[PDB]
Amino acid sequence: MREVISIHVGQGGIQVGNACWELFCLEHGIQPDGQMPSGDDAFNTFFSETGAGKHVPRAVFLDLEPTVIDEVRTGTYRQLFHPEQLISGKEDAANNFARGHYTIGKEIVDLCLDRIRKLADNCTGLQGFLVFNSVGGGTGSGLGSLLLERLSVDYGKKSKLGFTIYPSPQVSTAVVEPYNSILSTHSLLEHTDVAVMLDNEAIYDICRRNLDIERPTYTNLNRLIAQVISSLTASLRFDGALNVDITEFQTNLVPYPRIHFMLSSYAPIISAEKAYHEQLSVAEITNSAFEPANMMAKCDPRHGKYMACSMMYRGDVVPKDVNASIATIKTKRTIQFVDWCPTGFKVGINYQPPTVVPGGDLAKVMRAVCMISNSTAIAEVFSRLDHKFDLMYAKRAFVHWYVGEGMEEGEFSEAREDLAALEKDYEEVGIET
Amino acid sequence: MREVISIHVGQGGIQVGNACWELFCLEHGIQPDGQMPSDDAFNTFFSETGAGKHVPRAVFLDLEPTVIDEVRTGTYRQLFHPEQLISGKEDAANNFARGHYTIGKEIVDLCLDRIRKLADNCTGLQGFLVFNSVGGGTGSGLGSLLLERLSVDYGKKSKLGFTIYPSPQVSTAVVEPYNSILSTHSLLEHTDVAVMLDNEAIYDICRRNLDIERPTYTNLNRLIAQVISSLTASLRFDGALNVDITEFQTNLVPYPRIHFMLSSYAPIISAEKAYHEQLSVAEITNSAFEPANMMAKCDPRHGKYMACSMMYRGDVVPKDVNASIATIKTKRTIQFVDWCPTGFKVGINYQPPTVVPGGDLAKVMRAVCMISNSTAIAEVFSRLDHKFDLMYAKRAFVHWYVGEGMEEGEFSEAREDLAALEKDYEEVGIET
Amino acid sequence: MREIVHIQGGQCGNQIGAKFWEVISDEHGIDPTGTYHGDSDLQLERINVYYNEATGGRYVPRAILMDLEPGTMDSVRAGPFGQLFRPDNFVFGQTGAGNNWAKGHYTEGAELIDSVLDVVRKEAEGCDCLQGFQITHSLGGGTGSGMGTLLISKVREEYPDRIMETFSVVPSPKVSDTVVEPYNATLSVHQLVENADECMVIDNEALYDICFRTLKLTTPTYGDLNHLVSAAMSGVTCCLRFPGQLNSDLRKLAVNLIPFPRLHFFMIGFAPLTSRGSQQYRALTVPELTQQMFDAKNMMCAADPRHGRYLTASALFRGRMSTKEVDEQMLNVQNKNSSYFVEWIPNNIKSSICDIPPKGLKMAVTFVGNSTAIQEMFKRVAEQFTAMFRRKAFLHWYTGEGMDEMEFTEAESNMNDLVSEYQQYQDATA
Amino acid sequence: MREIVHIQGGQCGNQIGAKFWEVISDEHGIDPTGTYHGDSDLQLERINVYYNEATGGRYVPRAILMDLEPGTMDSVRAGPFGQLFRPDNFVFGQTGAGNNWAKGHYTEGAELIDSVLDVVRKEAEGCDCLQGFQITHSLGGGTGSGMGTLLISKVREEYPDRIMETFSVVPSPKVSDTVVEPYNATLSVHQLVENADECMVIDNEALYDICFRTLKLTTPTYGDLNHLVSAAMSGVTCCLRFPGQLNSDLRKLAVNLIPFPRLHFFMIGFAPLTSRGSQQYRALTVPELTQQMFDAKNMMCAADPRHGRYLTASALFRGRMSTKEVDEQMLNVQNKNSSYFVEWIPNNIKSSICDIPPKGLKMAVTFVGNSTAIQEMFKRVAEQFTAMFRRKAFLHWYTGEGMDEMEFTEAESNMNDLVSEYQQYQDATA
Amino acid sequence: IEQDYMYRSQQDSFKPRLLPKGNKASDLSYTYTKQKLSQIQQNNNKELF
Amino acid sequence: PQFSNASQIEVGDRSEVNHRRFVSQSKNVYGNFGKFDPVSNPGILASKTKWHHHLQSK
Amino acid sequence: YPWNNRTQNTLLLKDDVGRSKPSAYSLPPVDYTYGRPLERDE
Ligand SMILES: Nc1nc2c(ncn2[C@@H]2O[C@H](COP(=O)(O)OP(=O)(O)OP(=O)(O)O)[C@@H](O)[C@H]2O)c(=O)[nH]1
Ligand SMILES: Nc1nc2c(ncn2[C@@H]2O[C@H](COP(=O)(O)OP(=O)(O)OP(=O)(O)O)[C@@H](O)[C@H]2O)c(=O)[nH]1
Ligand SMILES: Nc1nc2c(ncn2[C@@H]2O[C@H](COP(=O)(O)OP(=O)(O)O)[C@@H](O)[C@H]2O)c(=O)[nH]1
Ligand SMILES: Nc1nc2c(ncn2[C@@H]2O[C@H](COP(=O)(O)OP(=O)(O)O)[C@@H](O)[C@H]2O)c(=O)[nH]1
Ligand SMILES: [Mg+2]
Ligand SMILES: [Mg+2]
Repeated sequence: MREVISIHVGQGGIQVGNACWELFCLEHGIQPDGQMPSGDDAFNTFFSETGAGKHVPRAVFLDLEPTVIDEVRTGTYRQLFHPEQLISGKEDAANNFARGHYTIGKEIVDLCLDRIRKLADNCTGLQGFLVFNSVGGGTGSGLGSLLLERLSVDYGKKSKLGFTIYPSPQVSTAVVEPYNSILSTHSLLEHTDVAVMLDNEAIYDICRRNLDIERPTYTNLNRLIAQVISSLTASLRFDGALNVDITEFQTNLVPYPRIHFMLSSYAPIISAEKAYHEQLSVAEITNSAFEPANMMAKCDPRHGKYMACSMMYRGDVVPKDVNASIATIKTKRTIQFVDWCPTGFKVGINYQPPTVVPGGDLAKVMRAVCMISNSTAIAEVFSRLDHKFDLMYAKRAFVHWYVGEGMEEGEFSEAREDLAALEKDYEEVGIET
Repeated sequence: MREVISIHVGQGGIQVGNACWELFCLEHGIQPDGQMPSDDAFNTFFSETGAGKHVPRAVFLDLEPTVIDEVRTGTYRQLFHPEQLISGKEDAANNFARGHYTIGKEIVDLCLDRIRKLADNCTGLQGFLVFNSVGGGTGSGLGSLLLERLSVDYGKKSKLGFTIYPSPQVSTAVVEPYNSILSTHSLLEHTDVAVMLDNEAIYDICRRNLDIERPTYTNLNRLIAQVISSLTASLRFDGALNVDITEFQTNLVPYPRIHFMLSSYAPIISAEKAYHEQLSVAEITNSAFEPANMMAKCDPRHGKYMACSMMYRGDVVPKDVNASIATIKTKRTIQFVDWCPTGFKVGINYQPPTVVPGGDLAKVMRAVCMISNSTAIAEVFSRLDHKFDLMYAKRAFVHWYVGEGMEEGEFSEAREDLAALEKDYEEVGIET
Repeated sequence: MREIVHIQGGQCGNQIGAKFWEVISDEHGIDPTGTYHGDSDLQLERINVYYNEATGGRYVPRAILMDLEPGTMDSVRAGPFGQLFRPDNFVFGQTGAGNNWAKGHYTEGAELIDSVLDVVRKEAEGCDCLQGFQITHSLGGGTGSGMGTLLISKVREEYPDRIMETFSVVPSPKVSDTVVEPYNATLSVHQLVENADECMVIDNEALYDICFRTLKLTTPTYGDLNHLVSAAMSGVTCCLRFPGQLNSDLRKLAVNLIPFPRLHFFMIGFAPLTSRGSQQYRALTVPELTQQMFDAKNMMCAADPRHGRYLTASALFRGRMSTKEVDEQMLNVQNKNSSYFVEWIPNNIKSSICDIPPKGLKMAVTFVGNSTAIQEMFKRVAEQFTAMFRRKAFLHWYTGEGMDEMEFTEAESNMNDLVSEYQQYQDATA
Repeated sequence: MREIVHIQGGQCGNQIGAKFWEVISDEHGIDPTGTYHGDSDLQLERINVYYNEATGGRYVPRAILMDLEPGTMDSVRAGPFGQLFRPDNFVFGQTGAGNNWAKGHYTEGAELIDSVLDVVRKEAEGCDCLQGFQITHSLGGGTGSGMGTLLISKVREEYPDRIMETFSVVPSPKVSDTVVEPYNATLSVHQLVENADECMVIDNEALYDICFRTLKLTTPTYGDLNHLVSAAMSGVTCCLRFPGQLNSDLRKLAVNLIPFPRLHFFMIGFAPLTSRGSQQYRALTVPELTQQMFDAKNMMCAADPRHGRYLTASALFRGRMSTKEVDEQMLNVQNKNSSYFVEWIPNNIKSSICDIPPKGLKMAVTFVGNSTAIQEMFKRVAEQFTAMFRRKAFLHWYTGEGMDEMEFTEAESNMNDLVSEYQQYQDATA
Repeated sequence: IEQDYMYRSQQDSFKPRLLPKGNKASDLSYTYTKQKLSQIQQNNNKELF
Repeated sequence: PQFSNASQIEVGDRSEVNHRRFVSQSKNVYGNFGKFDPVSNPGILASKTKWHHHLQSK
Repeated sequence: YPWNNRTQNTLLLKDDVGRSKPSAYSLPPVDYTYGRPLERDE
């Protein structure tokens, strides 16, 4: 009777959700047509029984340009979804935040919230929401912000989980991503209980180093993200010695209401070649989970203290070995925590082993770790985006196309001062008493 | 519960590692694929994969991928973990500056990462082994850098340096005195104990005893591997008198500065067809201290002995050992320094040496491997000092070292370091 | 949904349009009779982008042809694929243009444009969801240079929100085929600079040079050149008609390309281009694609980008390749040519990927660029203008049809302005 | 990995490369069509050192052909193994240099070198990790002697760290084909001394002596001499491409062969050389190989190596053998010819070994020795140059293309300084 | 190129058959000897007329 | 006259079959381990190892 | 068989592009249990 509503908005959101739903359907055994193969009741987290036979995912797909929607509707997953919840627009916002937040998104958020209400009515023990969008796209950022502000007043205290992909320092595709990013962070700084850091160059280095892939495409990235999500959410649909629900995320990862941006890691990530020769023990895997190169974001944790760390072990991990490993991490000196946090570790355990997609790149491993960390060093991304924004805004480049959409001049200034407030808050928290 | 990791750096290091590792896998019965066909001692050098094969605890470092992909395409590809065969980009080309300041730092960090995630697996580190030839650029530079890093990363953990020093008159390099003196300066205070393994002495041994007119580097490496196996068998096999690696440097090192020893092995016996003999303990230990039988071209009769530790393997009896020792100390041709009333350490192991099929040695029920610290070792340092002085007299070849990030003073520092070392060696051997 | 109409006028524009339509028909597998004989189902998913459906299963282009002479119309009608166009869309006068900008834009154009405006507004009302317009014209002639900008303004006042692109052929002194280029060219660009949303400039001299040296053709022809430019312009809307990893339509290109409202002149290029022989020894890789597309050799105009700094660049790759290899190639080239890129705009390169390669090729890239290089062309044409205007030669013809020198003075002043505030950002530092 | 790009210029360099690529392709099992037909796997792991991959699996050389007469190009293309080269790599002038060093280095070479610079930068960027450059040319010509040296100067300017080596066919007076040889030879060697990291000289007189004596063939030809030089030039890069006990690349050889930065000229030889009607007997063991090595009249230079003292020597053995006989024989040569070796550099011989013998041999060797003997050739060249220059004969054409006597006087002064400083090391004592 | 490589590879994959049975007088004499040794018994079996 | 270069020195003696040309000495010595049944007879072992060394040399 | 990029001799000859690596040594067939099992206390 536990359920969560998932929203995929924007190109990145849709592409990630495709792999996410492939992974969920394979993990729960449901065929692409939706019919049960030739009860346990563990799908109630992500699927709803139709009454006789197949099942319906608890997801809503939304975007203004119908290319990806048409691809999904023509793909092998035509029968799985609800042909009415795959809402597609007419014309894309073209990386313009004002276009998506003021012009075209206004007549689509109505039907979007109607679908959300329809799903929530069927839902009974609703835990919360997942939102998947990219920040480097105008439509994604604007409609995500609009949808979240609407939900904040429609539902209120229900938890929201934000899986947003921030731009990397050097590698990026557009030219105006930082404007959208600063506007969207201004919007979402006070509307979401959590946000995760998922920049692209980090996973690029991940797959080039561990998986040792030379030119991987977006499919591998989305598959890794789906693995992370499944590891996070398996505790609500599988039995474990340490049961953990979403409520014990913002309970243990949010020391102050403003500080709610974390970065993630997953292990192991090994092909068949190198895992045939290596131990895969709990102590070594959790040691590798903390090393500077397996985080999902380009940040240097040695440049800042830690605030709170929560990791889920999935497989057959033993709590005694977990405790010994945590003690070893404590005795490690290169990792240091903030003074006012004696203990900041939240460990969870699940018996269900990880699952691998056929034709994928991952190897089948009986232990896995998904790690979510909030640390003081996250301020560097905000600093670099702020500096880039100042660089473009020095001579007001590209401003007039936003202005001509109806946009006012001052939100750039107030977003700038809000980001300054955020960074000074991080710096003040990071100081020792 | 006891584990040791070996590090191979340089082309000679890789070649000697090939031989030592084939020797270990033969000795432990691990067929080159790794899977055991048809105990627990292998844990000293190997780690169980969990179900099936085993993985050696070694890392190969070299900046020229020729040796690395030769190993990866050879018959021993099945053995090593694919990501521990670390290959760089540019061979130092006998240039110490390139291997120590120029391009070694982009690989030493990854090497240290490999070291940490290998050592964290084990629990009973007695020490590490390092293999390198000082007569080369990249091997010497990377070895010195690795030792300097590990000295502070770990501290009290033991190090064993099996360096390949230049031969007295034959040489394949022409600028090797410079890198040799620089690496000696680096290694004087960064390793616990080091051995002398010059090529000419082993050449003489193989031509004299093996009666072979066609030896090459393969025989060199096989003899060195036999020496290593004799040294390390005590860690993994029951013996009437066990000895540890930590039981070595607390006994063979009188003063911290003097830790360069020289080895010997006996009986190295050819397989022609003969009955040979039973190879009595007394006569084999007599042959072990033969001056021309020494593994290094250092004449013990020209100096004094500080310490000697020998290990017997087979069915050797301690009474025979003690009678033989009595005879050796009765013999006058060798003498000890006055402040060492006794200087002998003895080890006994039940396991007979294992013969490599297709090799040169024959099976024998007795063997001895001896390592000694003797005063006469100063001669090689003196001759290398003259070697380097003749070159530095007019600053030949110095300019490319200078232009690759090296300053010029450090040659004087190395020269005065060798001067201090030779003065210490001279003064330690004086009578009270 | 997501469609763009096409209007062509003048000889050069009509030839561009005819070759473009032939190229698109071949790409989408449509025979001249208007029947479909393609293979992939995906070949027809967005046929409505450029075509309209008719009774019986036939497809018709949504193109309009206009001019003051019927020679071009009945020449292109009898040619290959000439029967695609609906005959009611042919609009032609009978007086001629005389290569006189004033006579075309004022004396006959005002009376003739009624039918073409009616038909274009009919098409715009009929289409599902219009996004923008595309116009092919040449600046060196009378009829094209006049009624092009006339129709531009006329479309603009009732479509201020829709986007619009013009593939404009500019005149150059090395290849000059008329004596009155400066006058009509400056007159037209005076209104293009204030009414056009995007203008891609094409140079005959650059086309000749590329087809002579890179292509190594023995006998290049106007048909070959028109095919080249047609392929280059067709590459722009690759992801607009086909799926792709990183979709980027025309409005996305606009928002990523335009830093200031009046700076909307671009130079394009296509790759790979290999001669008859070297293609045998050649291979296909993203690094050499990037190198060829960033060669100033591959540009479609005589302006040399090495003499200026790029403002914004964009690359539409087409085929199956991974995003990163491309993206860090962009990073490396930006680092290597950092002094040749504007310094106060970090990461001024756009990358887009489409998954449907051109027929016969495994992969192909179309480059678009906005850089300070084009100021040379404006300075050159302005110099020719002032040289011809100092003695008032050829001026009495214009002045005899209600023209006067004052708006010529504002046109030259506006050109001098555009040059000044276009060079201003070249030396601007942060 | 760590490849080297081939650039050849002038008729001499073109003919040299024509046989180098023949020998290399024969060694690596490549047909005239770039098609692999080898038997062992060892022929392909390091094939990327000299070849690049093309679509379909063909391997093509990374060679750049440059010249001023198209005649050399279309002569070498029509011959066998000429289809390997990519035509885009051919660069040639249309007016020629006329054995005029001034005309080739100041007037036409600077004008033409831009394209070859572009192509060489393209190749250097295309290669993953550049190891160096290798050049083949002669100082007896004009176009080579000028444009080569200029190209070395500039490429060293762009790549001051990467090693580079050049092979020079220096003119000889007894058999001399030009009266201008002293002038351009002096100018080119002056340019080369401060630029080339390694230089290796070859004498056609010594080649003629060798083919007359040890081959006992009555009629030699330029093809035969080119084959000999190509065998020697293939031998040097043996262990760079194939495994061995002690691999020693070009950087290793450079480190071990040059005592002082201004002394980088080398004389070489090859062994064994048996007669064409060689009877079938015995085998080439180490003693006779190393004796034929140090036969001073086996060297490929007219300089008499026993006239002076060897600064250092280097041996590249090829075939499978032990190193004990190697080093003992080298010490034996040292002890028996201690007079020929200067004392303050004891043990002055490089020994290196490769496991794969040359085709049709069981054992072979290349010798590269730096000895004090080359000073006589410089002395005689300088004497001829000053004899021709004292009355200013043939100087007026060289003065008519922009330069004057200052370049000649500084070049001859630098030559005299080089000879003197090279000789003080001969009589220097320890 | 691809088809030529296919042809060359498929032809190179075939070679190792020697099986030496040069047989002129050896096999003629072998036939003679076996005929004698076999037909002697078949001569000493016949039922008389 | 024969055109072009047309070399004929023929440095290689040619017409020999060195089928053991590309055999790496390192691998062929370090990993052969042929035959050598577990017989305790020194004469048998000596004969086998002599034959093995002869094959390695040839 | 060993022509260019189809079969396995070594990594240099495999020279992979695109998606992944061709397997090299032998590898267990499809779905082997990698690494230690655990949780025996008997
Ligand atoms: N992780 C991941 N990110 C993607 C993928 N595709 C696009 N992105 C990111 O999305 C950002 C831009 O947004 P888009 O994907 O184009 O879509 P959008 O956010 O809705 O904005 P629009 O393009 O206007 O629709 C880029 O900076 C990419 O980093 C993907 O497949 N995986
Ligand atoms: N014992 C032994 N020593 C060797 C062998 N091969 C090379 N050496 C030693 O190595 C020295 C030369 O160095 P290299 O073999 O080139 O390897 P290196 O020390 O790393 O030097 P680099 O060339 O820079 O790689 C020689 O002086 C030899 O003494 C071998 O097979 N056995
Ligand atoms: N590519 C191409 N260019 C053309 C063609 N016909 C004319 N042109 C160009 O158009 C220019 C002359 O323009 P003009 O005919 O006076 O324009 P109009 O008055 O609008 O017809 C010349 O410089 C040509 O380069 C053609 O068929 N193909
Ligand atoms: N060994 C050798 N020498 C050559 C060859 N071709 C020319 N030469 C020498 O080069 C000299 C003439 O050089 P030249 O052709 O003028 O050089 P270029 O001006 O660069 O073409 C003659 O003395 C020849 O001995 C060749 O194929 N092999
Ligand atoms: Mg989009
Ligand atoms: Mg080396």
